[PDB]
Amino acid sequence: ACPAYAIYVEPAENDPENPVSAGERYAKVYEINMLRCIFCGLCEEACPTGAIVLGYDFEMA
Amino acid sequence: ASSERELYEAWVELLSWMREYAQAKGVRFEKEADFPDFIYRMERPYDLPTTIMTASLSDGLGEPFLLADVSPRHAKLKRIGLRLPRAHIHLHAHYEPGKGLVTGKIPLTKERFFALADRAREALAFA
Amino acid sequence: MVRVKVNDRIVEVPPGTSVMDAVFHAGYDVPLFCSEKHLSPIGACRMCLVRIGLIQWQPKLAASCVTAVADGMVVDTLSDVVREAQAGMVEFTLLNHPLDCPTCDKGGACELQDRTVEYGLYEKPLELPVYTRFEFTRRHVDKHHPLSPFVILDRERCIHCKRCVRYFEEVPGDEVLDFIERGVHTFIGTMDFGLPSGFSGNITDICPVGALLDLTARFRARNWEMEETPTTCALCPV
Amino acid sequence: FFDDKQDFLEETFAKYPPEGRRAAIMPLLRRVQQEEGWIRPERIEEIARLVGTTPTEVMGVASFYSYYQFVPTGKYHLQVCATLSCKLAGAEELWDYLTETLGIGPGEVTPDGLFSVQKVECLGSCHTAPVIQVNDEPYVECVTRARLEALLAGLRAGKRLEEIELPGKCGHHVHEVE
Amino acid sequence: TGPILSGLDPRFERTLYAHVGKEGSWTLDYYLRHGGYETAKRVLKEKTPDEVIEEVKRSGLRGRGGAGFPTGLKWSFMPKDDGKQHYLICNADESEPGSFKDRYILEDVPHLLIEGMILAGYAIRATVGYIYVRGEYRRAADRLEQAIKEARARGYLGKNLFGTDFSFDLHVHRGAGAYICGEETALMNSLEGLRANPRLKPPFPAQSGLWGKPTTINNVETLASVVPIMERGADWFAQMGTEQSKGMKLYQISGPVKRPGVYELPMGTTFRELIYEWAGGPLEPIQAIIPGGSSTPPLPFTEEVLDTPMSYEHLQAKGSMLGTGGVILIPERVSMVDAMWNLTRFYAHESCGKCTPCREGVAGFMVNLFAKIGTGQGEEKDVENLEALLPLIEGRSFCPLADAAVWPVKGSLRHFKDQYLALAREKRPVPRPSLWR
Ligand SMILES: Cc1cc2nc3c(=O)[nH]c(=O)nc-3n(C[C@H](O)[C@H](O)[C@H](O)COP(=O)(O)O)c2cc1C
Ligand code: SF4
Ligand code: SF4
Ligand code: SF4
Ligand code: SF4
Ligand code: FES
Ligand code: FES
Repeated sequence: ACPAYAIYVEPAENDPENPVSAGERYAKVYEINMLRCIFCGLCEEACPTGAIVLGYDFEMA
Repeated sequence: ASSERELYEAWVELLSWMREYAQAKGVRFEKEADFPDFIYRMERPYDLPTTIMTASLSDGLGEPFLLADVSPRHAKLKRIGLRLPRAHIHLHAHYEPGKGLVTGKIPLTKERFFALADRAREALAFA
Repeated sequence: MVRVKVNDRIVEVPPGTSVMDAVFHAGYDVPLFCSEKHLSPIGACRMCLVRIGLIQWQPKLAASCVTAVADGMVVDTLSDVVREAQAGMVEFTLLNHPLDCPTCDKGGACELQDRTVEYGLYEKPLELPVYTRFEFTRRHVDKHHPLSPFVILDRERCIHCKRCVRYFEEVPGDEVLDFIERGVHTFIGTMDFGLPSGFSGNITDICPVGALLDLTARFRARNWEMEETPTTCALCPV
Repeated sequence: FFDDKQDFLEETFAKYPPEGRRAAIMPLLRRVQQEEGWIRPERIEEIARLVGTTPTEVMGVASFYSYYQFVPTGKYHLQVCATLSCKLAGAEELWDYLTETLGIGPGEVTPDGLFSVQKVECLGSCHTAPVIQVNDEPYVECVTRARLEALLAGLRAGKRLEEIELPGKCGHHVHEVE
Repeated sequence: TGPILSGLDPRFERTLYAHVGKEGSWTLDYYLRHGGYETAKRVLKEKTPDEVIEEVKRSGLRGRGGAGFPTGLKWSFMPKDDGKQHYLICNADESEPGSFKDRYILEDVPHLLIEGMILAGYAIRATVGYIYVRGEYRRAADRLEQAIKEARARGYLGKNLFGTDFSFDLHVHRGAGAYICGEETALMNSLEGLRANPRLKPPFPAQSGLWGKPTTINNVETLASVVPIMERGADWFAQMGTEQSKGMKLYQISGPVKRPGVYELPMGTTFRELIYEWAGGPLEPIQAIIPGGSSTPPLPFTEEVLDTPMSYEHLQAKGSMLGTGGVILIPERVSMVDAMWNLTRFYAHESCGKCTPCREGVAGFMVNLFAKIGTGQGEEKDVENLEALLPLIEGRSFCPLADAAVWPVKGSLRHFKDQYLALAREKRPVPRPSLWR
């Protein structure tokens, strides 16, 4: 969805004993590049389980 | 009806059994799916006690010999089903309040179930 | 060469070619799930329904992947009855399809998925929007089931085209998949293990839903993200 | 299985044109079905080998029909009709009583191992509704609490239904009231 | 009497039964000792294939299954000798509900049938016939296997016949039930030992079919009726009923009717005549009648309904058709929902899964509507839904099973709607049937 190509998600296959995600598939790598990003919020709306949800911290630098 | 609550509690029962029989014989337990109405919940509050919509007991070869599915929240004829594959045997548990989990009118109990499992297992399994 | 008119445009079409192709040739279009290239039609998925004229229409909608072509034929794929019947079929197929798009590794490249968005138009100016009219429990069976070191098999997903079975019977000549029970209960399964054949794997591309997937590439990226590089296989002299 | 039974093979293979080999699956199965009371994998793998076809095909064919079985049966495989006519003569209620007496429903076996139960759809003898079929032995026409309990009491006492009789009257091809 | 021969009158003579109920009539020698097998001898030594076609095409015979296709035309498609085989398949898996005419034909007077297949065989130059007998009919399957050995031993069903040069044989192939296997194309697969699903329709078996070689399928009645035709002339046949509605038919009945069974009545007869004169009136007044088969859709119990003929040309126009003549009477004690509930839980069971519309649609969507209505968890919404579902199913199947499953529920919402709307809208379950003895 993104217009900055700022969210890279490498998927991975869920452990059956210690699942770190409720579904059968998870995100072993989830990276987000802030210095690229524009802060649209199309990501959150596109995410169907609403996992990525924009914050309130903003004092980043 | 409040049948809902008993139905889900009965679904816990089926699960409970599946772990014991499974570990007893060395035949596998496996979660198949988890509810859409859990995965995709994210602001509607969750209330149910398990997350598992479908689950199975598998043999040494790796094919299932018993499938076990509950109906989720949405349903209009809410039931729990069993199915032996290849055999064309399909069992429908309804709930009748207080009576129990019944297949029609016969109570489904643990002992009943163990026998059902064994007749499945012994017949269908290759391993 | 035989003179066909689809809607309002004409096509030449060498004699005895399925209507479906003459449709696609003319630039109008129909959905279709059961008939892949280089495989016989056994018109079964009931999607490729048109209405046909020869002027007089017909009392029943012919499946264009099946019937031959003839003189001055009209084939209609815009009409109120056509779209309506398609809307129907989309919905019907989807009746037992379990929800999994985001984790379905068939991704943005799923014939069911896309067909739905292409054709499934009910009636909804200023009304409520409508979605699935089913409201009873779905089928549930096993899934994520390895058939072989190279092919994982869901059994929930499938839409019961014949493509994979059909292929195995016609083309490598070895049968290793065939339908099991009947009615709604039916499901594809095996009774030979490992899928022996040097040609087992092709069905993976052939399945037009995400039921049949490539185990070597199970969960290693979503379908679209890949850069798709045409090249030639050199591990043999073919 | 058919290793001892080789006349039976010649017998069923002979009936067809040689190029129509696949036909044999129905009879070959049907022999296994009557005589051991429910097919087993080995049988199907052999049947497959014999007719020169992969197991999976033979599995698909075998698994289609209504009659064939694949689990532990009892001694008396009880086949109750559930279609329209039969409903109108109270076949519904029969299945309620039957099942609740015996203690088991579909695809299960009785603790003695003399009774499996299974539904079936229109058996085509609507006029003398209801009916049951036990194993493959002719139709027990009519069922009434008596007629039933007599059938039961005989089976329970070590006699089939072909060798005992029941009260009532059920006609040849006309019969009376309902 | 006379050329419009309807009802019981002195000039109509029974022939399809007159031996059933009298046990010990399945001997070759019992049959023979009635003067039987003359008629086979006659056709074989006299007439050509063309003539035994041409005669029947006039006779008024027409399909006697759950189909009506004038049988002359059905033989007309035969290639009439090229060097290719031909096979005649007697479809004795009539297992559509409410129907049981065929059962006894097989059981008590087999040698009649067999003679009919010798006659038919000769006409279309076919040399082998399969009789696909319903699997659960055990009695019939014994008696047929038995009959065929007898007849073959004494050599009228042999590898050369008479002073002639026609030769014919039969094989029994005991089925395994399963309604859908009855369909004419399904049968050819079923018999061939593949999984049973219908074939496409641009080849007709006549023009190419079973193992490449052209096949013909005919129904048990159709075949039995060949003997009277060939015996006594086409004229003797033509008298029975109105024209295009010739011949007699083995009507059957059930429900709470006083004397149900098979009543061999001429065609064009009224229901009134059957239910009263013959079957001794009802036992409870009727809610609806499903006239013939289970395919056809119910008709309310009406005076104008009772008085309509039984044919393929008067029931046609009344928004029904005639199945197998197996009428069912539905009493008004029970609920129409509960009737159709049972009917469409049957149809759903017996689908083949090949089509989407009927796999998923009927056996998964539609049926559950019924459940919903008839458990009192129903609503007006569900009948509104159902209504709209019907044009989406009828068209779109690949074989005619679906259309037989929709019509009853189609017809039934026009006439009995009220009850459906009742039980749903009011959240009221069906009452139970109260008629188990
Ligand atoms: C869905 C379907 C099911 C059928 N089932 C039967 C059957 O069980 N028995 C039968 O004799 N004919 C059945 N038929 C019709 C026959 O295949 C065949 O068309 C017809 O019997 C030929 O006419 P005749 O049998 O009156 O000569 C069926 C047809 C369809 C479309
Ligand atoms: S807000 Fe999200 S969608 Fe938008 S640029 Fe940022 S990472 Fe992308
Ligand atoms: S798994 Fe795919 S190819 Fe096979 S029948 Fe199913 S939808 Fe078709
Ligand atoms: S197969 Fe297709 S329609 Fe089904 S869950 Fe996968 S992406 Fe979705
Ligand atoms: S209409 Fe039904 S029973 Fe007939 S071919 Fe289609 S799925 Fe099969
Ligand atoms: S592509 Fe035509 S019915 Fe499937
Ligand atoms: S409904 Fe039971 S034998 Fe026909």
